[PDB]
Amino acid sequence: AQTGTVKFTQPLPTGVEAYWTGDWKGGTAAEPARFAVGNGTQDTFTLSDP
Amino acid sequence: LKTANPFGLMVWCIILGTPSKGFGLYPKNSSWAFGRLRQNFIYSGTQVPP
Amino acid sequence: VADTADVLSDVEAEFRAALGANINLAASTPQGSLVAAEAIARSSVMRNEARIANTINPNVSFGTFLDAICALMGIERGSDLSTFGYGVQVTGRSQTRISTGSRVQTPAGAIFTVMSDVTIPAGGVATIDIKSQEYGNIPLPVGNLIIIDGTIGWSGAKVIASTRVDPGSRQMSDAELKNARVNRLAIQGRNSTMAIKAYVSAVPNVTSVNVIENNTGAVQVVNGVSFTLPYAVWVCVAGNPDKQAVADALWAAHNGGTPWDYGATNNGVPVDGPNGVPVRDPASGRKYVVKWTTPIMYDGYVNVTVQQGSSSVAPEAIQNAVVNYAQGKVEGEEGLVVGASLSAFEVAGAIAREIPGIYIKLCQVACVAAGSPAPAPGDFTSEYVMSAFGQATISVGNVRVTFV
Amino acid sequence: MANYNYIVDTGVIVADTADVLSDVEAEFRAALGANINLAASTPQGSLVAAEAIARSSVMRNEARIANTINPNVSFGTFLDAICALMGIERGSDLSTFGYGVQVTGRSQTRISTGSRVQTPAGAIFTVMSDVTIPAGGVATIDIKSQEYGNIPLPVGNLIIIDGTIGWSGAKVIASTRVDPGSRQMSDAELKNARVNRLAIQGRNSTMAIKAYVSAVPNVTSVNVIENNTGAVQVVNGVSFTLPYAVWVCVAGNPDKQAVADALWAAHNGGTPWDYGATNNGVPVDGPNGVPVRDPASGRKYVVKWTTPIMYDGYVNVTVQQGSSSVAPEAIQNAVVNYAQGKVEGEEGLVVGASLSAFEVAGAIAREIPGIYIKLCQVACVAAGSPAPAPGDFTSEYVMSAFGQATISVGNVRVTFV
Amino acid sequence: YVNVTVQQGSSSVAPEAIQNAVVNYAQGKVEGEEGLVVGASLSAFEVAGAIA
Amino acid sequence: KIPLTAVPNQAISFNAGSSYWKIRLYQNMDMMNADISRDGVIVCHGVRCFGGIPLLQYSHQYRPDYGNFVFDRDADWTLFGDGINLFYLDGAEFAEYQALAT
Repeated sequence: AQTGTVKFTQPLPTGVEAYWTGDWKGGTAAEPARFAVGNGTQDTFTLSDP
Repeated sequence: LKTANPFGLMVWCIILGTPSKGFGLYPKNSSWAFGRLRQNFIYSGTQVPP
Repeated sequence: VADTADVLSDVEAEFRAALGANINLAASTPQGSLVAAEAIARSSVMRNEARIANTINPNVSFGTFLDAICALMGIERGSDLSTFGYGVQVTGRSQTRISTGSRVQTPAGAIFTVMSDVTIPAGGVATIDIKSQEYGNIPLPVGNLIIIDGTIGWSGAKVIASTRVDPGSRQMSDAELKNARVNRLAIQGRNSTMAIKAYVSAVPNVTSVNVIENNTGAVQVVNGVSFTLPYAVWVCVAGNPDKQAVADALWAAHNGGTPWDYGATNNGVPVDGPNGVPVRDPASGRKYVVKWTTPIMYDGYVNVTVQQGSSSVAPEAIQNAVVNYAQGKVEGEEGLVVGASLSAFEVAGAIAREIPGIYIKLCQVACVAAGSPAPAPGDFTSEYVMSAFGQATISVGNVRVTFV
Repeated sequence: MANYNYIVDTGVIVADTADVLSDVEAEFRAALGANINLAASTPQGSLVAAEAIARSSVMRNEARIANTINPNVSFGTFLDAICALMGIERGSDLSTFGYGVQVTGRSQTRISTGSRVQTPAGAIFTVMSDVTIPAGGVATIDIKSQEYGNIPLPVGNLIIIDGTIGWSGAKVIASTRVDPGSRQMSDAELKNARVNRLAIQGRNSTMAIKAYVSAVPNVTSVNVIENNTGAVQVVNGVSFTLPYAVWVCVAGNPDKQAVADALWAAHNGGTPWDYGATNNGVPVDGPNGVPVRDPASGRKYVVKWTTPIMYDGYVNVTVQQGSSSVAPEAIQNAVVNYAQGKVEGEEGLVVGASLSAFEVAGAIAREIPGIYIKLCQVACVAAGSPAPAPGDFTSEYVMSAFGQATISVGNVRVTFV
Repeated sequence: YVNVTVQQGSSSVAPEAIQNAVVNYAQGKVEGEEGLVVGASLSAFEVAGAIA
Repeated sequence: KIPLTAVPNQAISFNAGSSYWKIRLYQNMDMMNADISRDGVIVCHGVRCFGGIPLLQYSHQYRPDYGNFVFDRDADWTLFGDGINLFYLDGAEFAEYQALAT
């Protein structure tokens, strides 16, 4: 949580877009915030900037 | 909350003791250089387009 | 403001009566024009009364001004009388001293006695007193002149052990229209700058307060005092009463960690050396720090040349006017306070405020040190500037006017 | 010529009507002639009556607005004397409804403004007229008589006015909830809003901190100190140059977040909270107390507080029976509940409060006299330690500011000599 | 030509107000002040008195 | 308390708390009003009447050591002698009153 890196376990299919909400390093993401677009096989992603 | 006249605003300035320099009082005709005609003595499109 | 325009209160009644019936007269003072004149008078008076009631500004109001104060500011100063505690009292054995024994001090005191007392066989008893009038001259320890006493009462005196206080009176609307701008007793807002002056000024007998805060991280940034310790503030008061009241008031209006600061060797005399030990706290802890000073009593000189006026005007009028301004009795101008510089133009303005119809030609103002020999004739100049901790007063003899 | 200056330094003098009427009659007589007739039938009587009514009316209207910015006044003026700080008005809502239940006959029309009553006898009307489908189910929309925050009990209603073939006005939980305001602020609780706001503002922080932190339930005592120096002023607080030191003692604090929220409102905009040098009271959490973001459109701040270090004391007492019988457990409970401060005048063994065997003997003497006391000695040690040696007892124990002491029922031991 | 040096303080007014006030003073608006009649010397002390 | 009666405009005089008072109560449009006198010297004019708040607002008026007057509920001259009263509190009682007020 301090470094802002997230890991999915199962690889995501194509065209599945995720969002995230909460608070990080001061900035707030109350509204959904895009951080990942699963390309088909990758399961390691990182969070966005509020 | 609905004090519209500059009179009430200046009265509140006296009541609370704030200055009155930076506040614009009124755009009314009592202010200098306004009139119901007031087209005279200005660059009226014959001299320079303003 | 918003109080004028009664000249057209006549044409309205004329048009009214004309519209009422045809077109006829309303002139030459018959019964019809007399009714018209009556309408004139009543309408004008009603509009005048409306304009008087409407304008309620602090610089305009009177008597109802107290509510303009009570909207924000603290209540006026109630009249009070100063009592005496533990006044020695000696007489024969087994005597009772009844209440309201009108003891009299030698400069026409007329003191009373609060609680009835019985003299013990030791012959030494202490009786509590109370003064009669709000205006009471500070007495001196002597044998108080006795008016009413028993068949056994021998004498009464004032020992050093007795502790006295001071009264309060003479709160005219001039002080109310002056202390509006400054004594903003924002009891609601305590830990701030404008709040400290007003909360301290609630203490009795206190005349004026100054509070200057650095707001920076370097020394010598305020108008008139040095710093030593940065991130702090220093307080100066005049006419100071006993320590504890002003100490509690000062401690009750701050919040910062170490905002207290003695200025430097160039500042008003500190009241106490290390601190002021404000013993009690709401948290019951034994915290002790209060630091504050008093001003330097300067002295000012005025000399002015004027004309002779419409008729004869004695110089006593001008002297009384300038002295009254200096004491601060005139409404609006606070006069001379801790941190106010004398100005020749301001003094001339005060003179014109009191006695008009006189033509002032020259004005001169000078300031002199405490107890110093009277300033030389070449000392006077147009403008003098006082620092933060400099208080100056003017007497009757410091102003001379030999006018052309 | 007959005008009175009825506005003086004191207030407004409003006269009785006989006086103003006599003045007006005198004015008209001076206008026309001393023998004129002023009666209701004559036109002059109409004019003088009009003048008197108008003059008294304007005088009274001025007098009513004599002193208004003083907050005693009411009816709109007081509204804005309030709203200069904060305040609301109106608030006269009526609980609108939705999704009603009606079972009726086929193709029947419901006439509007029907009267539906609930179990404690509160009358509510309908809103819009509607027909019924042949199946026998429709939904209505409801409005009551008085603009109050009434609550509908979850029970089927009752019918007061009956249309044709219509019954069973009942509920479904699908009914929308509109909770209405009911004229919640008339005239006087505005004054009390002023009172509470002025009371909250009046305190300093240190004054407000203890009182407003004690507001949390189950709290016992709170000790707050301001460092005022970078030195050791009372305790060794040399964390920052100008912190605030906060110690809170509780019987558990069932809500951890409540004390954080209480501390949040007690901030001064220029004072850090961080206190301690890894040796003072143990904080609940290291870096932050994870405050709730804000009651009103804000972001997540930080606060820091610490709790006292728990201690426990051993009490010895030697007594003689005297001339009555007393069971030792009674005296044990006496001392233990004295440690909590059940009796007035004694605050307790609060944070940073030492314990002395003199005060324990004072408690025993206060409750049960007639029992002589030989000796009472006291001791203290850190929490959880085994029983110390007989040499560890002393008359008085000086105790640190970030420590809290407790006494247990069996921890104290008595001896009947 | 008149020049006046004033600090704002806590309550301040537009300079145009002082301009109009002093100018209408010069003709003697106030009671007791005859104004700048012919042969009447002008002194800044009376300007200060007027603004006072 | 104070003896009152049901009349739209009246005045009662009394000697209470080592002081001489004369009070006047009269209906003015919607609410009541009051005039308070002492020594024969007027104190205040047209004090609007509310329930629970004292009649004297200003420090120099109510006491160096005098008392003050409070109406329990809003005045209504039809109800005097039945449910609505006017009470007088001497200096110590009024002081603890104001202590309790906030």
